[PDB]
Parts: sequence; structure tokens; C-alpha cells
Amino acid sequence: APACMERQLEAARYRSDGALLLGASSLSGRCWAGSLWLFKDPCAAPNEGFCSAGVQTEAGVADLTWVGERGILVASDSGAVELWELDENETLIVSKFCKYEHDDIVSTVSVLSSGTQAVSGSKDICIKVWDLAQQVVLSSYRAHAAQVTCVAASPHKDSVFLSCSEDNRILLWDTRCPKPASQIGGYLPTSLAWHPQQSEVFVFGDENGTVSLVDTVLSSAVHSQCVTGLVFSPHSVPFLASLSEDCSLAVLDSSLSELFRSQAHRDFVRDATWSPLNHSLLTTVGWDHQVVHHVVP
Amino acid sequence: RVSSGRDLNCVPEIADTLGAVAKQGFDFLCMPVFHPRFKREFIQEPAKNRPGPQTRSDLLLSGRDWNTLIVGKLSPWIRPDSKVEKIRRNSEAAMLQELNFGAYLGLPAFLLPLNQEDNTNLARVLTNHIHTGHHSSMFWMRVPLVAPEDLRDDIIENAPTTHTEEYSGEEKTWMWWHNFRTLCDYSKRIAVALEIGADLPSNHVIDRWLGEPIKAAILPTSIFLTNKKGFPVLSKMHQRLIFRLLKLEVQFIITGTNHHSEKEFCSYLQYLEYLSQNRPPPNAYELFAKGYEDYLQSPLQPLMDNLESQTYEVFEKDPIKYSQYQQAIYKCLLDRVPEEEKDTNVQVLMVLGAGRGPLVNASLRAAKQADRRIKLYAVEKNPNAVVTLENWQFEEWGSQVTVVSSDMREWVAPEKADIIVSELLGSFADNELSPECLDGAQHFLKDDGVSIPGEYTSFLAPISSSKLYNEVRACREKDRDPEAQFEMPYVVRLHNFHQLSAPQPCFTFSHPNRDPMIDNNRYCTLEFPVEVNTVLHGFAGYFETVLYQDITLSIRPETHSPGMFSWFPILFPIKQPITVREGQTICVRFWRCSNSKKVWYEWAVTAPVCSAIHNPTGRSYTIGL
Ligand SMILES: CSC[C@H]1O[C@@H](n2cnc3c(N)ncnc32)[C@H](O)[C@@H]1O
Ligand SMILES: Cn1cc(-c2ccc3c(=O)[nH]nc(C[NH3+])c3c2)cn1
Repeated sequence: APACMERQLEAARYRSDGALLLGASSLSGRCWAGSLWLFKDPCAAPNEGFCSAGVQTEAGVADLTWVGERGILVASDSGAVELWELDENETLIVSKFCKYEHDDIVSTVSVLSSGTQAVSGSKDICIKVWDLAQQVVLSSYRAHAAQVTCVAASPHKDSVFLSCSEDNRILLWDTRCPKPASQIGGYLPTSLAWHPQQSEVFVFGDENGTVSLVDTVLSSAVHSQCVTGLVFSPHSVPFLASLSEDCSLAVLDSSLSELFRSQAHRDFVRDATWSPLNHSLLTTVGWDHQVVHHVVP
Repeated sequence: RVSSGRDLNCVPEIADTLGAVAKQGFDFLCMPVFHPRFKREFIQEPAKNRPGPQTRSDLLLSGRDWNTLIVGKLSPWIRPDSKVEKIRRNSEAAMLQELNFGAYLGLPAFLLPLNQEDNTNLARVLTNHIHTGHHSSMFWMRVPLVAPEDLRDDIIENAPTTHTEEYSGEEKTWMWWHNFRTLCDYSKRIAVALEIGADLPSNHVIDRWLGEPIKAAILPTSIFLTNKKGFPVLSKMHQRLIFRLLKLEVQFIITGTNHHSEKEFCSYLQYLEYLSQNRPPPNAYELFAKGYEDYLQSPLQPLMDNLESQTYEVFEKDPIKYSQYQQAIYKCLLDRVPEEEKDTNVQVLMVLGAGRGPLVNASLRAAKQADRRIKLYAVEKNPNAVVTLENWQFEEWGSQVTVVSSDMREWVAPEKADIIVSELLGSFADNELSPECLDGAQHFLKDDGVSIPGEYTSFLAPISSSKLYNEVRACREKDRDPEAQFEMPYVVRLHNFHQLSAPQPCFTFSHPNRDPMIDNNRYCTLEFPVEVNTVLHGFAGYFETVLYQDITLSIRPETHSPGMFSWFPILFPIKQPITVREGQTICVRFWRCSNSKKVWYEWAVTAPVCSAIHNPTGRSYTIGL
């Protein structure tokens, strides 16, 4: 339960009932740490005092994701993957396990279909599959030749997941295969997002600001800088939210055409999460310590 | 006593981190001066106006700590050679920003990665930073033995890894370093931080880094094996490399997290100490010249110059050398005086160049153990050393020794000698003009007289050593040819270098020279089969000499007189490095030229490519007669 929270906001994820999860990192100053926050009232964030729960981490928070309804999986600068869990009262955030298995900053993390395993990517060029229950690494893969920029688990297949790296590879994974990785046919890819309603369809953005629709090609120049994240909306015909280092947020339709544009952020836009309650509301966080609530038409 | 450091990419607080590192036993710490994830914009709004501070305050450590304990690391997002223009511009500004902050902190070294093939722009920005104020700060290029692409798991179904041998391909990382430093014009501030992988490459790949300025070796914890007791260790192949690196006194860097969580973290470091303690320590000769490695010295000219006192002292601190002289004289006395004449036949020995008398005493000890009679002459033109000889002669030797303060080429001997003994040889055998001196003294040697040494031969071997090339390059002087430093030999204890072929004989001289038409000029062509890819920087020089029959002196590596301290190898550099492919032949040409005043060497490389003739007409280097 810490008073102040780090300037650089890195992640923001809604859960079922609507409580907002926040991951922050101190990327400058004397102490380079991170924190985790829960706002049952999203409009009160990022105000530290009006939060439901919070805790400080030893290092920064490069990425995180929900694990069910009370679990938080964190990718730490320390090279460790951490799992924190809310108590029964949801007033304390307690560390469940902290394993130092990567040799560099853990940059991306994603929970698989079953919700019992997760995949993490790091700058050590490794990708690891985790058994969240046993708190051990099931498999360690060195398929890339550079930093692993992003790993995204398949929505419904528990053995499938994507990964992209600065080696200019987009790898489709299926651990059911002897050789689990497969290269999917430019500028370096930087972000991945499966389609929620179509099995073999995903989108990926590159370092040059282009978003591409790929099947197991359609593309549009959406941003002027690196595409940091891609989040589909929960609608039946989903919209595509794209955030970039150009400090802007864009909302695209089925053909990657722009329907909305927001420049409310004054720094990098680091994450976007759709509200499960109000499907037209879209929340974004950035390194400008802003938590903006967008109403998408 | 290994100098080791800890490499981290995550520092929540400097004061706490530095303390934990020092308590674990490390000497320094590699850490980022800016947060590794704190990407920064320099051109486009609004992100360029991000309110500071941009990083930690310098007040968190003392100047002494920044100067001696911290090694900066370039932020990993900085890609000056990106194909996206916007990213290049930002990386350039960010690279200058971080480098300048490193110089601001007075850091002793800064770490930059060579993780791809094209680092042209990266080199330009660095070179620009180097030419922005003169500083001594070092830049360690982090380059792996094996490229990550060449060690990835074979787990991509539609993109299998190569299974056939690609000889040059497996050396690609060295090409990364070579091109980078060449672009930077061999800046003395740019060194190598060689990163070691879990699987080592072929020997030729490792040997490629012979002679390169390796300042640090990076050891990831993931390459460490676990022994029975849970401790971390290394395979016998990795231990072989560590030993080779300890001979280079590199600084070892431990990177990665602790995977042997059962043990504490100083375990990795304690193992390095364990390996350092386990090795053959300074074996006399290695204890003799441990501070002289790759130290360039001017070759002595005992003829033209009068040697100082302590210079003769170095000559005399080598008992094995003179006991070989004693044996050579001993054998010669027995062969010339049969037992029945041991009381009537007095042999006239003449030490030509007696210095302070070590050869005189060696001759006396030889006559005693051989039970023969000798009359000694001690010839020495250095009048200062003649002072030592005449005090010796009065206090000890007595009438048996006659000191002659004269040049052996002008001295009018009162009689002729049965044996002349001389130590006029340099590292390159004749580079002190022993042939010319012994030629002039030849008239007062009996018709059946013996010369010790009886013959000597010089050897040459092409070597690669960018380190020594740079040192020579750094020998420019104000008022002479700016390239004269490449046209003269240096006596040096060759250390960080790679011998590219077996030494072959160059010049040979015999004494006495009965020949009627004496000409000490020489012209020799040599062809060196090279079975590796490399860069030629010069030729090492050694010599062999026959004192008598089977008693010999040699600094040639394959026939090195065991236990002898005297004479380091000589080095003949070349102005421009020459690339040599595996299987190519290196053709070098050497001349021994002379006029009435001076003697000198001229050398040239004719294959695979032609170099310029070095030291033509002795313009840059001559040996005074
Ligand atoms: C032990 S190093 C060679 C010794 O021989 C001496 N020396 C060299 N050349 C001559 C010479 N031409 N005549 C007499 N002594 C010489 C040198 O002064 C030196 O002391
Ligand atoms: C820099 N530099 C040193 C020497 C050197 C070293 C040792 C001996 C020696 O032990 N005996 N004699 C001689 C010369 N003849 C000598 C010369 C030559 N250049």
C-alpha cells in the first residue's frame, strides 16, 4: 500500500467485473522500480490514494496480464517472471512466486488458453513456457536471434501462440509439433494481436507504423512511429485499437480503416483495454501518467 | 587474483546494487547509465518535450567511484543502423547523449554491441564522439564468438539451421569487429569484449581473435555446468579458453541471472579464482619478462653506441647462456690440445667484445674444467666497460688476462689467436653487425683458428597482431617521416599475436669467412604457406647460432634454448595490413644492404599482394658501422 506511484505507466487491463489493473515503472530518477495497482473505480485512477489495492515491486514492470480474476503475471526488468495474487478481500496484492529464469529484461508475457500456463519473451532472445501451478519452466526455446518483442497466446488453442523479434521473424508456434516454431512471411514487427472471432487470423504492427492483417495481405499506414500494441474490442464485429510511440491512439475497422483518433496523450501510449461493461469505452495509459477514457463512436 | 566484473541490465538503486556487487567479490559493475527501456524522442512532438530528469543524478556516487567502478552500457533500443530513418536519427542523438553522459561521469569504459553485420553508422557516431575532445576512456565492443543466428535452436520447422560447414561463415563475427574498427581507423580507445557462448566454435574461429585487442571476456551464467555438489563449473573445453584468456590478462565479466539458486552468487566468481590459482605460474622466464609483453624497444646497437652499466648487467643475469659458452670453449680446448700436450700448449683466446667480463670468466672456467692452459685477451671498445675490466684484471684475473681498449677491426694484435669468442649477436642475429666486426678481426686469427660462434642464422615468420600494429602506429614523432615508424624493427616480447606460418631461415653467416670475395649483403625470398584467414601486420624475427659443434644458442620458438633469458624477438612491421585468405601463400622479400658507413634491412611483401619496399636506402633505419 504505497502512497506515490511511478510516473511511467506501462499496462492497463480490465477484468470481468470491471476493476482496472495498472502496472507502472520508474524509468528515471533515483529509484528504478515498479508497482501494481487495482482500481475498482476506474475514474479514480491514477490517483494513488483512491485505489482498491497496490504494492511495490523490486524492479520495473515491462509487461503484465491477468491470470483469471485474482492473478497478476508480471514481466520484470530483473529478468524474472512474477505472479502476484489478490487476497480473498482484494485489499492486498501478495507475491505468489518470483523466479529468475531469464538472463535479461523480460519484455512480454501472455497467458495461454487453459489459464494454467503462460509464455514469456525476453531480450535474452529466449521464449519460455511456464507451469503457473508448479512455478517452473516447462520449456525454453531459443528460436529467435534478437530481442523477443512480443508473445501472444492463441485465444482458444492452448498449444498455439505467436511471437515476433528484432530478427525480423514472425513465428507461429504449435508445441504439438516436433519443431514447434514456423516462420510466417519488411520492417521489424513490434506488436501482435490474434483475432478474437477467427482462428487462423491475426494482425501485427511494425516499427514503421504499419498495421497488417494476416491469414495463416491487407495493410495500412496507421502511425508515424513504432506500433506498440494492438487490442481488439469485445464487440461481435470487433474494432482494432492501435497505440504507438507517436503518442496517438487509433481505432480501425475490419479493413484497417480509421474510425477514431485520439491525441490526448503527451508521451508514448503504452497500452489499451476495452471495458467489459461499456463496450464503446476504451481506456489508454501512457508515460505521461494519464489514464484517458475514450468513448469510441 | 582475477579482475572480474558483474554485468547487469537492472539497477533499482545504485548504492544498494554496487554494495551487493562488491560484497560478492567483484571489482567493477557494468550497468546502464539510462534506463534500458526509457526510450527517448529527439525530433517529433510532443514526446520530445518529456519533462526530466532524463536519468539518475551523478551525485549518487563519488567521482572516484564513477572513475573506477562503473562501466556504462548503451541502451539496447539504440539502433543507429536501423533501416527506418526516424529510428536512425533518434539513435544517433541518443547515442551521443549517452556517450557524452558517460564522458561526463568520467567512466573508465563504455559498452557497445556488435550484434549485426552493418554497424557503419554506429561507427561514424562513435568516431565523431572520439574526435570530440581528447580522452582516455575506453569503448568495449560487445561481440560474440558465435552470432546468435548461428547458435539458435533448430526448432523452426520451415527454416532449419545449417548443418554443413561454412568455414568463412563461422568467422562472421570477427568480420563484424574488423570492419567496425577499420571504419574507426584503429582507434586505440576501441577494444573487444568477447562474449562466450554455451557451445564453442571451431578452433580456427577462436584463433581468429589472436592478436586482437581483447580487454574483457563475457561469461553468461547459462554456460556454466553443475557438478555433483551443486556448484557451477565449466567444461574442459571452456576451461581451455579461460586459461588462454588469463594469459591475456583480460577482465572477466559475469552476465545473466543466478541459475544455481541453491548456491550464492559469488560461486561463479569463486570458480574463476579457482581456475586462476590452478596453472603453471611464472616459470623463471615468464617471471623474467612479465612486464615486457608487447613492449616495443629500440634494438640495441652496441657498435655505434656505448652500452650503459645496467645494460651489461642484464646480459650477465643469464647463467644458462654463458654456461653454453663455457661448454663450447671447453669442447674446443680439448679438440685442439691433446692430453700429452696439456702442459706445453698454451692456447691464445681472444674475447672480441668482452663487455664487463662474463665471457672472460667463462673462458677461465672452461680452461680449468678442461685442464688446459690459455692466454686471454679481453678486447672491448666501450671505454666505460673497460673500466670494469681493468679493475677485474688487477683485483682478480692478473697477468693471465690482457685488456685491450680498442675496436677489434683496428686493433693490431701482438700475436694471433687460436680461438676468438664473441657475443655480437642481436635478436635478428646479424642486426648488430657481428659479420662486419668479425670480418675485420679475422686477420689475427690463426689459419686453423676457431671462431665462437662459428655461424648464426636469422629466422622470420609472418604474424598477425592488430594490437602491435597499433602500437607501432602510435610511434609517430614530430620531425621525421610520419610513416618512418613502420620502416624500422623493434625488439619486443611478442605476446598478443598469432604466428601465421612456421619460421624459415633468412640470413646466414659463417666465421671464419675463408671465402676470398666477402660480401655481407643479402637478398632472400621466402614463401609462407598460410592455412587460415587472417590479417598480416608484420614479421617476427629470431636467430640460431652455433657456438661450437652441437652447443647452440637459439631464440627460435621450436628450438628455443631452454631456460635462457637473453634476447627477445624482433619485429619488422609493414605500413598497411594485408588480408590473407586460407590457403594463400605470403611471399616476403628481405635485403641486407650496406655502404661503407651503415648497414640496414629492406623488406617487401610480394604475395598475395605487393607492399611498398620498406626502409629504402635506410631512409628510416640504419645500423651504424
Ligand atoms: C655483449 S654486447 C657486445 C659487446 O661487444 C662490444 N663490441 C661491439 N663491437 C665491437 C668492436 N667492433 N670492437 C670491440 N668491441 C666491440 C660492444 O662494445 C659490447 O660491449
Ligand atoms: C632491446 N635489446 C636488447 C638486446 C639484447 C638483449 C640481450 C643480449 C644478451 O644477453 N647478450 N648480447 C646482446 C647483444 N649482443 C644482447 C642484446 C638487443 N636489443
